[PDB]
Amino acid sequence: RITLKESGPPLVKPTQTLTLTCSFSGFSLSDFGVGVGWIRQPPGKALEWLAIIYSDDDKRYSPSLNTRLTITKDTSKNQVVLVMTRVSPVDTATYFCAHRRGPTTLFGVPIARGPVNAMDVWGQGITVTISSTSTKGPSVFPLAPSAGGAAALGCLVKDYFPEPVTVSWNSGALTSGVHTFPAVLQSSGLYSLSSVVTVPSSSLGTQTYTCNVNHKPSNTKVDKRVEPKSC
Amino acid sequence: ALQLTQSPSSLSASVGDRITITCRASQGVTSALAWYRQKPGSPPQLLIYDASSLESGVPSRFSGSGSGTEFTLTISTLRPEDFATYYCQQLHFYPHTFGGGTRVDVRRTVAAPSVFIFPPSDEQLKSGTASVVCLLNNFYPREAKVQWKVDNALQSGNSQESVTEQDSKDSTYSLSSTLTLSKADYEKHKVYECEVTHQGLSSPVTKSFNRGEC
Amino acid sequence: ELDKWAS
Repeated sequence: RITLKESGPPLVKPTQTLTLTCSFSGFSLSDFGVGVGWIRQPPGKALEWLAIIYSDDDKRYSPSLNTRLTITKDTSKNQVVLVMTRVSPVDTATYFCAHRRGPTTLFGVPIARGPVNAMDVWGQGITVTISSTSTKGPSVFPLAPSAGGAAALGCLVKDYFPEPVTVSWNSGALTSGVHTFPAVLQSSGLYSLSSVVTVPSSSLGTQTYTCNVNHKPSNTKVDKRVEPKSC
Repeated sequence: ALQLTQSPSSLSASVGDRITITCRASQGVTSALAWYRQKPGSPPQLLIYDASSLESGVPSRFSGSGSGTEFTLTISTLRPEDFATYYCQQLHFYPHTFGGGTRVDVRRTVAAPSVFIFPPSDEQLKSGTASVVCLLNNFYPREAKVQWKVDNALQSGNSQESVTEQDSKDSTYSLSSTLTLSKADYEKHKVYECEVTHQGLSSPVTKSFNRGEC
Repeated sequence: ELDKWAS
């Protein structure tokens, strides 16, 4: 069975150097034609090919990141390392390493190259965030609503770092109609997310709404009762 | 570099259906093409290699065909775990480029989004920043466009948005968009509008409010 | 350029 696992810094600051390591088992980088490549995936985006190295030490890099990348292998320790210099916020993504089969051989003679046309086994991937930001708790602001139609209200969890932050409503007693959106990494290097809940509208007078926010990394816990407005 | 274009970019389906995804290359890549399925939160998984070879362990439901500049991945009888994103990859030329991907989600009837706009709180304004949020709740399909307008001026570069994963029960999506301005600039305008365009809307719907107007 | 195993 072949397995690979990426390791490295979950957080790195702009201009710094990022060193990622791929540790694998089940094959050797001394096996004929075998390769180990690196592919990244920014949040919500498509896969992007970065580089590949083979057992014979042949190496190839993405022409777009060529000057910032170096790939090397340590045959004895079953590892491949990718060094990316001068990182910037756009390099935030999940980095995967993957195995590439070499040509099939028969009594040592290559008889089929079809198997090399794919990356057949992938690591779980390692998420790397590039930001200069220091640990910072969120500022929580209300999202004030408005029988007939449905009413919406919520909380804005702004400017915190790093991920994650937990949000529930009414100590977890309110779940239906709730929508906690994935956070967005602001150009400032800080995260911000919204959590909302929709209701019939009548309950706006019977039921009270409070969003419970918890950012463990900064030891910040906040409960904010959100009511319509106008007193 | 070599360009790989997948089509459609998004596809709605139901369990048991047969679907086909296409990948076209800008230059011939012979048979050096692979297809992967990526479930949410997981790494890509090899389905087909060398354009049509079925990877060991992969269910017979998947099959690939084509060569040169035209390739297709077909799933006969879609299964629940097949609701994911699929990518094609070209390995004939360096760099070994990937397609933009095709998202396959659960099909349901078209549902226009309920739109709400939230002005910044006085609390936030005290810190010197103003965040205006727009919510598009429970809609389908996933594609929707949000345009912010301030005193009729189209906004660009000062907003960010997030979309929830398809709801397990609703099969709908929700989207949140935040327009961020300094207190100063915010206090310098009056009408803040969130214009929404969606297939479920006969015409664009616009939600707005006048700052300070109490 | 062409892949390692092309041609």
